[PDB]
Amino acid sequence: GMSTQENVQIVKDFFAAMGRGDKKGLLAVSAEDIEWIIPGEWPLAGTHRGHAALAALLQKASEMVEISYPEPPEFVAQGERVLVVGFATGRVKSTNRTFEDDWVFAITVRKSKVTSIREYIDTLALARATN
Amino acid sequence: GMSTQENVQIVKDFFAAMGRGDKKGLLAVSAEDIEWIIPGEWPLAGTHRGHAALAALLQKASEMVEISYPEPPEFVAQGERVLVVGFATGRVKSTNRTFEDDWVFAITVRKSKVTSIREYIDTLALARATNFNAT
Repeated sequence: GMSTQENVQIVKDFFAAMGRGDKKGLLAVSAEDIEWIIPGEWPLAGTHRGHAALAALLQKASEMVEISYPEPPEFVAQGERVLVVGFATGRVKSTNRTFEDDWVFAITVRKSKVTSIREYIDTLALARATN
Repeated sequence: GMSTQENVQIVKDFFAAMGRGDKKGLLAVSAEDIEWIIPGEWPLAGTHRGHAALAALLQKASEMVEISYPEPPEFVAQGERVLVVGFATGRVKSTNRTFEDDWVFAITVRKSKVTSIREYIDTLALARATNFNAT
């Protein structure tokens, strides 16, 4: 659908399914060829494409870091384009080092499924935290 | 919602005066208390506040980096916000090191003036390319 508010809600549902660890609900709102690009040099960095990749990224993130969001994220959206603006604090479990990150996730929804994600993050800060 | 057409044109005018080097024009669309936040550890990092700082930032950028935008950016606008999504290639003059950067500029427009800018950039890449020059 073309509705900005409906596409924002799809994005929220995507996030929430990941929060619940609802693997089936997450996939239900994700394109079979979903592409998620994470920049930098840290364990989650890379281009993750498809359902298998999405499930694997979810698990890897859960195991590698503890993350908190002090405030709810902001949505800036127009039609099928949904930009999420937020801030996280985290602790890398392997290093026990903490980090902070002001981020944007730029998302494209197509036919009501999350299709493209690119993260814009403090790659230097994440690299330092993970060595 | 409120129409964003005007805000997007102001943001386009902001870069318009930028690339033209229209000092008086660029500040003509810049709030007197304009805040521009640049993350990371490289010469342009920090929060640049006010018109003098804006001018100094643009001068310092011209002195230390060559930057190219191969394709036009995308504007995503809602409310008082305009997020500009783009891609740059560049070269750091002092080190001769090259980089590419996928970036977002998150902009707030109020009273027809750009009031806040925060960049989201590849801070690791820019630190490497500048040899971590926080100055």
